[PDB]
Amino acid sequence: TKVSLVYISLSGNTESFVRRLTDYLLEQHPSLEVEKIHIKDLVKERQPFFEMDNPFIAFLPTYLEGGNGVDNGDVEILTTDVGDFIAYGQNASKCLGVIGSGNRNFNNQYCLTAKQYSERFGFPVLADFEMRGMLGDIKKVAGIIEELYHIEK
Ligand SMILES: Cc1cc2nc3c(=O)[nH]c(=O)nc-3n(C[C@H](O)[C@H](O)[C@H](O)COP(=O)(O)O)c2cc1C
Repeated sequence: TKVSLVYISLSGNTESFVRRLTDYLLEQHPSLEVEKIHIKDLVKERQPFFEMDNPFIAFLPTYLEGGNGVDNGDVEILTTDVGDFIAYGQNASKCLGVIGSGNRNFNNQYCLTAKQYSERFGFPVLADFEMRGMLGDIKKVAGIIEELYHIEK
């Protein structure tokens, strides 16, 4: 069994979480295969999108136009390449769910993009965390991953 973590990180918060989550998973399951796919790196290095051969979890930080933007400023910015990757071929049917990263000071817009992705593609929001996330978030997401990939505890 292989764990696939598809993410984007613009200021490093989600990148940090994915790194620490992977370290935690390997500490608990030394032989586990964990694949990280950074969408930003695929785009910048001018690599094409592809179809996943393995079920995966999406990690999506929240960036919205805000201000006096159309539809209460709830238009996604900067992260749309993640949506494109999921919308590619049959990737949506391969997505186990989305995990949102955000800032509680954004009140009702806290992790809104994850819910938008969930509503569009039909997979659930598995969890949300604030900024880099805490140990409690690491452990929770690790548990969800163990359940979803049927990993022995
Ligand atoms: C321009 C801008 C807009 C943001 N809008 C939201 C938002 O609407 N809701 C939210 O929960 N967090 C919002 N955030 C906070 C980020 O989602 C949060 O800092 C996240 O951890 C960023 O992850 P990253 O470092 O991997 O890019 C915003 C941050 C910036 C810089």
